[PDB]
Amino acid sequence: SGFRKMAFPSGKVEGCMVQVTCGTTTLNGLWLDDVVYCPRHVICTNPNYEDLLIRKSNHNFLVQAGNVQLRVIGHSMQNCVLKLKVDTANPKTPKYKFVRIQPGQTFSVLACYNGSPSGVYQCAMRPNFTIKGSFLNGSCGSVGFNIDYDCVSFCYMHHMELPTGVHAGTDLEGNFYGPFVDRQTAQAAGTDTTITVNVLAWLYAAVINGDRWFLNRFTTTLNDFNLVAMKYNYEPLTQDHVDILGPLSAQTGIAVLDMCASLKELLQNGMNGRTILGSALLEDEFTPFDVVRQCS
Amino acid sequence: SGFRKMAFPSGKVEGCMVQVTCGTTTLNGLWLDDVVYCPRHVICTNPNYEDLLIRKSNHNFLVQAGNVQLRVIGHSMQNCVLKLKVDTANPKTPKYKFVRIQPGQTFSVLACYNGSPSGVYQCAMRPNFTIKGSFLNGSCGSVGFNIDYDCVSFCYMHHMELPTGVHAGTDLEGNFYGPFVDRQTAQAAGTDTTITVNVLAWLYAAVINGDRWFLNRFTTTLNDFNLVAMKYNYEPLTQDHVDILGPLSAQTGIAVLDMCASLKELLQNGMNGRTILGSALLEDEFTPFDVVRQCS
Repeated sequence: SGFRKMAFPSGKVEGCMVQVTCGTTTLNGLWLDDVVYCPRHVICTNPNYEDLLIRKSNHNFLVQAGNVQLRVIGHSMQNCVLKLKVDTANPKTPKYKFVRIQPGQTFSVLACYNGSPSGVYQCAMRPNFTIKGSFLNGSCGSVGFNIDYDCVSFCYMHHMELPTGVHAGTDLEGNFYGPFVDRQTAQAAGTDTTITVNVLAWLYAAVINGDRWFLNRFTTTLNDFNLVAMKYNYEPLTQDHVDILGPLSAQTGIAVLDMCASLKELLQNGMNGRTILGSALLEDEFTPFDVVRQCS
Repeated sequence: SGFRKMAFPSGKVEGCMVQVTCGTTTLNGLWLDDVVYCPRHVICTNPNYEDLLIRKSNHNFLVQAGNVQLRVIGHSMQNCVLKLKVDTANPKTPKYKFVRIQPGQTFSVLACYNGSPSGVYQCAMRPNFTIKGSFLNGSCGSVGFNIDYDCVSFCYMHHMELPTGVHAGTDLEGNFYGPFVDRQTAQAAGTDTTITVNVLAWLYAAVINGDRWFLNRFTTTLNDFNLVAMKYNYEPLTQDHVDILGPLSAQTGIAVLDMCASLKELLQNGMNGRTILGSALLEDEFTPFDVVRQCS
């Protein structure tokens, strides 16, 4: 019983975190095999990064793994990440993949400062390709990930804070999520929407944990529900979403379109002072997978 | 910027988690130096635990650390925990302490099944000595902890789920938090209250992150505020609480008793459709320390 924002255990990622310094800029890097990955903006002091990097040498990069200095033997740029080749392969490299996630999907963030892990939390990639993280100065290069069996799938590297306080970054190939750039501009998050399939997943989590007051005998049609979704700035629900919710629908015996009728009622009338899983708002940062992982 | 429920990095605890089996009961143990700690109820099949343990031998305990079987060479009971002496000291033992926490304090939980860590999240010890965790069958023996510098302070070991779905357990000396027992009874959580100092800390976090709509020019007296606290089932605010909130008050320039006037207004009128740090409820599971750790 219970339902919490739950991160993956962070140990396998902790052993990959290092400190990268170039000039007076210090941030975090990810050390896998004999390569350290970090945001290329570490070499800034607008910019032409190819020019900036041509003017650097291996010795301009100080990489510290705990108390051990790692000698940089090569440097290159891949999109918005820097790859520093070091003379030592990380003995704690986990089995890993570089994956790009989709908006609506969740991942764990290991927030890090000066190469030292500080905390772990769960984030969702928002429809507008920002994340609502918790980052302070020095956190660039912190990574996001999911773990399956023994394999770490890295999906996010932190690069910047946008004016509204939300966060933007890249996949581990250095390609930004969303229409953001690692230079100084007036860039801002675009309009966002609520992740409908996740809200439904969380309502199923609530039912599994004994919250039933929002249930009703009605069922709606997919088309009728999607009219309501559009009105309340919710993402369209697809037949694939309905299919993905199948197992949760079966376990609870509440058909997906039956739960959609509950969600319509909640959107049109609110909660009348009640709560669901300890929240007075509809929660959209749990995927169906997240619910199945913790509720079963 | 941002404010998340954030756990400590769990790696140092992951390397201490083992599987303990006795009979047909499997649960988790904590392996520090050459001792494995686990709930004594693993030896159950009402009970007289001293009798149950006299009837056991070392060979009745199977301890598995990943793929390695650890040979049990001694067994004893300490309050509600079992101490299994094994022939191998854990090479990954961190610097650690066994500390008992107070209601209102927070800690990270490494939820574990079959000795395998599954996820990490933050919990608070409720005033009624339960925690609102996320645990499924098999999670007994999962631990709660805080980390300071390199030192793991273990404060909680999971033993049971109470009828309302909240959770009860012991410190690592085997002494229960709260009026709960590791036998079959109709025991239930007592009445709870809201942790006032934590609500105020979270309001300061909100101000630091730019939420100001609940602020006002008024200040209240400690006595007048505590009259309102009692009416809304909030814990009394003490001068020590005011002192602990000092640094956050200074950083924001909002005196504690000024923020107390905001909290009084919020309790008496609600939020009028607005939110604070993404919540439509007053959040009480962040301590002043938690706020200072993530906001600074």
